[PDB]
Amino acid sequence: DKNESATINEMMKHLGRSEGNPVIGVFQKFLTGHPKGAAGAWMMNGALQILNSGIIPGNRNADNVDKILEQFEYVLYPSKTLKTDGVRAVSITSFGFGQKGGQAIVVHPDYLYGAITEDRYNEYVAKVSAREKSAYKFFHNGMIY
Amino acid sequence: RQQLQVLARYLKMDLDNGERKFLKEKDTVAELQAQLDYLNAELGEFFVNGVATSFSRKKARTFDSSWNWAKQSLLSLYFEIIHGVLKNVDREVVSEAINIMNRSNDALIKFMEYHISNTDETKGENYQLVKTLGEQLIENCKQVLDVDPVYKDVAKPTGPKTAIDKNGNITYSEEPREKVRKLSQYVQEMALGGPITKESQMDVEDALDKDSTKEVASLPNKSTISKTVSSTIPRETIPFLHLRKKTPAGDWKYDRQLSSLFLDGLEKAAFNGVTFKDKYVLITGAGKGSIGAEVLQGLLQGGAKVVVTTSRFSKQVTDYYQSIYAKYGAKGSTLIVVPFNQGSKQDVEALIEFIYDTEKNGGLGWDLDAIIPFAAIPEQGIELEHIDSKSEFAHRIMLTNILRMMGCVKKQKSARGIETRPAQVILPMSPNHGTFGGDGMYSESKLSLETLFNRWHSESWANQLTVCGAIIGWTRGTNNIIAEGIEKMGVRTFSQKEMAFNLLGLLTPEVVELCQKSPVMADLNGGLQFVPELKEFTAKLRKELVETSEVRKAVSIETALEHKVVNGNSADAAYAQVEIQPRANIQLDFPELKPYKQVKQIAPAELEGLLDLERVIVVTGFAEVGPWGSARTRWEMEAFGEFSLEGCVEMAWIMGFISYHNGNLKGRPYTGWVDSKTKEPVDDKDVKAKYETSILEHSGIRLIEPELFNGYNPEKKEMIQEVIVEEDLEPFEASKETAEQFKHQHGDKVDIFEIPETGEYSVKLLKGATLYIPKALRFDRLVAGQIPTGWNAKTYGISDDIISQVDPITLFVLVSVVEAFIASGITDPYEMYKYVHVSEVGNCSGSGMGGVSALRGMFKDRFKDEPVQNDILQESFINTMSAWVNMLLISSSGPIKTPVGACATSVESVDIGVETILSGKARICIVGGYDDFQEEGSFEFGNMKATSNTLEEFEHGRTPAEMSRPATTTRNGFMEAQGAGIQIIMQADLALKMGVPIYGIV
Amino acid sequence: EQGIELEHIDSKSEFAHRIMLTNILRMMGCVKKQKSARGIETRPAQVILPMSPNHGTFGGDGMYSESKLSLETLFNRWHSESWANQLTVCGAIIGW
Amino acid sequence: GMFKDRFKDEPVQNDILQESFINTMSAWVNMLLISSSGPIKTPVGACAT
Amino acid sequence: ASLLLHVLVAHKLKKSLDSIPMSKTIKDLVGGKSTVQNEILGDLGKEFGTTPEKPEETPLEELAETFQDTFSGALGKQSSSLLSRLISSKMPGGFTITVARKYLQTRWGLPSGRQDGVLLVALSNEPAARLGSEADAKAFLDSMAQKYASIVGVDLLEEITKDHKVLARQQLQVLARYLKMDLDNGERKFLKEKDTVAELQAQLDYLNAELGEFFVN
Amino acid sequence: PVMADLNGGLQFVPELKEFTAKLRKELVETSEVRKAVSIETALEHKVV
Repeated sequence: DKNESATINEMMKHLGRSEGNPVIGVFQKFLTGHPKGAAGAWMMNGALQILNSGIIPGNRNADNVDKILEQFEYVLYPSKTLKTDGVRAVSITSFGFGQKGGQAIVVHPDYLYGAITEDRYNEYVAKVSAREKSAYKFFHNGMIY
Repeated sequence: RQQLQVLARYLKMDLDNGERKFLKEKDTVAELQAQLDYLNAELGEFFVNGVATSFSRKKARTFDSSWNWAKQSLLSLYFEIIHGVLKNVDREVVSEAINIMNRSNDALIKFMEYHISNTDETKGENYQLVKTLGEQLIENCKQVLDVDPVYKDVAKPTGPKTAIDKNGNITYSEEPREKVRKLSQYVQEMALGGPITKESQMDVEDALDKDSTKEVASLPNKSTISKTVSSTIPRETIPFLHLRKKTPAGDWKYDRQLSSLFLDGLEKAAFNGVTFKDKYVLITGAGKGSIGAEVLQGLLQGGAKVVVTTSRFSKQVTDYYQSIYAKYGAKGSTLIVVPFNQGSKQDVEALIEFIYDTEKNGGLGWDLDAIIPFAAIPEQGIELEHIDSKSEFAHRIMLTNILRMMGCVKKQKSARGIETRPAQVILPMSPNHGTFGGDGMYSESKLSLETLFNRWHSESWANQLTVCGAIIGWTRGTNNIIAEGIEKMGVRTFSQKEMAFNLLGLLTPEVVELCQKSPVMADLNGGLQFVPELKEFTAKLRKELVETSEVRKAVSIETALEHKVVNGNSADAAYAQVEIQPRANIQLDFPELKPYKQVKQIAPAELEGLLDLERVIVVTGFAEVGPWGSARTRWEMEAFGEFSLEGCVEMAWIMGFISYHNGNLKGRPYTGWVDSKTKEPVDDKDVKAKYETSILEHSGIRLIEPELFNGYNPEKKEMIQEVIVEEDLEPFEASKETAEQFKHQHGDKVDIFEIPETGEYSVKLLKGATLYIPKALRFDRLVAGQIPTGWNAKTYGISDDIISQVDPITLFVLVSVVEAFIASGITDPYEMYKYVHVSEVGNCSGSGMGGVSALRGMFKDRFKDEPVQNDILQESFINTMSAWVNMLLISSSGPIKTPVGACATSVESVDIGVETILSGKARICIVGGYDDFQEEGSFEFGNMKATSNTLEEFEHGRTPAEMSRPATTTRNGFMEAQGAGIQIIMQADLALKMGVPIYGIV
Repeated sequence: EQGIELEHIDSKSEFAHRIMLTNILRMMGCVKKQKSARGIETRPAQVILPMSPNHGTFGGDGMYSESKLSLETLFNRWHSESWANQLTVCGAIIGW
Repeated sequence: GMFKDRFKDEPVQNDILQESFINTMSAWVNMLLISSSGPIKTPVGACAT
Repeated sequence: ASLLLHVLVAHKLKKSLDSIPMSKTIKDLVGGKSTVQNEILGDLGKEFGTTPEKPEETPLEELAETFQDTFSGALGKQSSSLLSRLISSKMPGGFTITVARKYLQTRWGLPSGRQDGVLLVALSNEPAARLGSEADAKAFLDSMAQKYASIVGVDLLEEITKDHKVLARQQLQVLARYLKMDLDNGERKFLKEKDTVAELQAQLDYLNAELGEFFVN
Repeated sequence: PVMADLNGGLQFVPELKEFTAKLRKELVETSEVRKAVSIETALEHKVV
């Protein structure tokens, strides 16, 4: 936890993160435990769900943030859920045994649709809508039966 | 039997010695059991049981980090105004302003500064508000920096309101007082008294419930007053709050001077607030919903360092205090929660020792400045002849041990030469000594306390403690129905925030020094003293109310039946309305697509057609199998903390509690949920009441359920030890094939011989041979994050043949690959092959170890000659999970690169996935990670000292749900779990063409 | 109890407080039940309470002052509860 | 050593778990020889890794 | 405290106590592997009880100083586990920690705490296989007590009846077997009452802790 | 309920604790000086 904070802090510090704008860190291992190889994926899910909901869940087991971590002025450790007016990008980072480090940056979907024609976008919304209906169909079938 | 005896004789061995010793212990048992029986006879169950110990040093929880909760506190007020939960009228924005100012950093400022200066006022009306308020707040914080934190209550003052229905429904509300708005106005009200206090023994218009931002700008400004509230006190009138002075005659009458000192203090505290910086306080009885917790909030707001005691020390209660601290924890404040039983002598002693003992020795290193012994037990319906075990115990908590507690801190201070730092003791006194019915022994406890007003002088602890007796008045909180009525006589009842303000006012420097000169007595009883025959008067109000309710409700229930008689029950039956009850509509929760007009506003117009969408990697679906269900239920619990209807119904389904049914249920036809155990019907709206309590107990991070792991029991871990047989074993029967396998192994050290009649052999292990004798080991890791109990690949629809053939981890993976395609609206995988070539759908999912279960069958279950499959080797491989996925579901000839990244295979998998698509090798591929939890896995992680020690976690008061706390002071090692999670990634261009959902951009 | 100040109150004083207060209550309570269980509504027993004029006036009473001051609640309990026909309270303030 | 040598209570290291991992070979390579902060993608391909 | 701290740190590192200078520190003896620093640290806790403030830096002769103050003739929890483990897997059939001391005392004249030194020196030199002969196990205890001899600086018929009594004892057992009579049931029951006693005695102890002698009596 | 003051006016003597204590000190001192002076004038006699 200390290392990771330090390292996230520094990548923000080096790149010019505005003083006063920390990254809001989530720590979902508090709820799920740590499933060695499944870790990154679970966090990748929660990241997608965060992007599309604007809700940043709270580390509900943060009774008290380690005083050491005060030095990392680019990190904010919430104990409660914040329903924001939007999240633009999440940063999933994970560290494994044997010097296995890794980061992933997930950007909000709506930035993609900016790079496409209106007629095309509209055509897409059409297909997606029809799928959703047919998938809701499928899902309640296979649940029930 | 005789051959035995004589032999024993020769051997000189006493065959009867066991029974001798046994019979003697049996005696000493009824003996002890006897004394215990008696002590119980004398003290009673309640006393003997209730007097057990509760305090341990390791269970103490300390709260420090105001520095962090302040950024949160503000970033929350901020989104809340933007979302219009707080509008500029609500007093909450003023309260929260006060708490933000109470934590000015050079750092908190740069926080608000960034966030406020970066809001687009343009965006909406709500956005201007946040920005204006924000800037105002930023200003104030700049001023309060380097300035003492203050306790200031801004809450809207309330009073009692009872109303009885026209149908005898008795209802109680707490209304705002017509003529009272500020705590400022409350002090004035107090000083004027009422007409009921006869003999003797300023307008500062508030922007209050009109414009919060304006009031917030006021906060930092110190109120100057010349018209001291004391001077409003009429001649020949005793204020509703007053101090008292002991006459040489010996009585405690009202002293106008002292009462002016006190009331003026209260006024000054309403306008400026009071600081409690540098004050160290012990407070017992401050549970939720009590005068305690309101006093505690106060102390913390003023920057006090406080120890709170709790009797019912729980996660539920730990969570309460973290909440309370993160809201009121001022700069320089600190809360310490310990479990405690004021009924135990040993706890009293243990507690205030832990308080005084140097940090090195495991202590707190403190020295108390205030003690507030409000701890108690409710005795009711106990009259003289009912006083027993409970009341005697109650009297112990409420008097004898309070004495013991003051006495304890006296010894500490004295043993340290601490002669110039008295601790103030706020005695919770009562105005009604056995005035009302059956107190039990309450009146007795509360009257005894009053001897300290003399003991202070007559004994020798006067420099260690000072006594401050508060006579607590009528206080309403979570029998208030008569509050409005008692008040109707010119007497005041109080809200808890009011009494807390009153009590807190005795901690102001002014009345503190007063105490140091000679014991202070404070009448915080709003004139109730004067209402005559208070018991009977009280009782009358209650009777008149209750009667009025019951006649009114009985008359209406009869006029209502008279109607059904005179006017038919079929004319009234078509006049009731029909309630509709909700059913669960689980949803796939695809993402929202805005109107294109709004879409093009997000990203720069230049972006249109700039990007090769064949090289934008996008996430199309995802799912998980884990401790908290699926991606749906887990997100629900993570983001909201409770399940919806769709939450429970899905959890109840995955966990196996309810099963769908459509057919005839004992005659009548049914279509819906059925309890799978009983086969009785269940309504969606009932699933919560019926199952959640248990659903919650059996998912998440909980104790390891051995049923879920082939019997792995951390407490009783199986192992064999090697031993050499010291003398020839007795022969046992065995097959020829088997006997030969033994002789092959042992040679000179075993004899096998054919039993000519049966054809089988006898096996006799000689001396010198090697034997494996099983034994058991107690292990430290008792908790894991396990898939909810009752999960079953069978219910997701997986064939029994696969269940058998495959390693559990493959089941996790299979179920999520399915659920992830569903999340992407791909219902038949082969639909990919409408858009893509067989060779361009890939699988880059990976595992850390995975196959951990087949590994064991190969290394251990073989070693025991236990039946194990001939291809467990297949299922141990990290990459046969992806193989079964392709062999059962996908049928691709795409890439198959499988990552071992240990605790990070899941991110590395995405890297590998992204690259494979960016090289043209695949256009769609499956990415993710998976791993299982098994016996040998958990043990070796424990051996690396990597996982949290559950025995130690317990020693610290940690529930299983609380043993995973990242970034925490007390983080202690990781919590292990099981499961899988995959996502589907794709070319942005393909996604658009297929028309699947797009959840994000990798 | 003598030479016992606040911080000395322990096993002895707690026991002493039991004899000198809690069990006196228990005793009045007991005869109340007897009388009542017999319909004895017209024969009160008079209780001469041994009261004190000096509540922790002097040095280390132990817990004596506390026991002797508690007794004084019976002057109100008599009225507020329901043993008034079984007991009457007569508080004597014993002098030097 | 982890599955069998433990089961016999035979003396076995406290981090045999380390060395069983498919990707700790590459880790010792980097820790003893190379010292890189480059990519570390480790394949399980069975007979064709 | 030197011989006990040495045997334990030379064991967790698997190199003879000559390879280890008590001059060095635990940080240097490890090299970098902090799992093995965490092990040597936690092992010394179960052993001496008192953790000095810099276990990982304070050198070995300087740690044996601090530990010697508070310890005396205690073979320790962690060392007592290591010696009964060395006796169980490496000593020939029947050769107990019991028998190995009665040999160290009979044939090499060693008292209680002196045979504690010979067992600790044999723990650092533990055979990587179980000894075969009881004479091989006797010869092993010989050279181990002479490696103790120059590390401490010191230099160096009823059995007929015993064979018969064994016989009778067995004649007893088999007879009891036939009789289906449980010879050990006395001690079973006894041990269970002995438990419930410390149990009650415990609660009584506490009630006295809370109420005090005067009150309880 | 009846309350009987059987305390013969002690109620009125002010600072009763300290007053009480003084009487005791004055007595005890007067005793000990008087007995110590006599025990010394008595040894002076055996000397002279």
